[PDB]
Amino acid sequence: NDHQDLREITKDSKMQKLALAGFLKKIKGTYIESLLKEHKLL
Repeated sequence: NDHQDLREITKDSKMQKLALAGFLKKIKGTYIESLLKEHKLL
């Protein structure tokens, strides 16, 4: 089970930190980890 929240136009720093948080976790079990390692983004 899960709940994927809706995305619209919001440049509020806290909302961006929520976006960044969920990003930072999902990295460990998504293809994006590979991209960040290979492209040296991390």
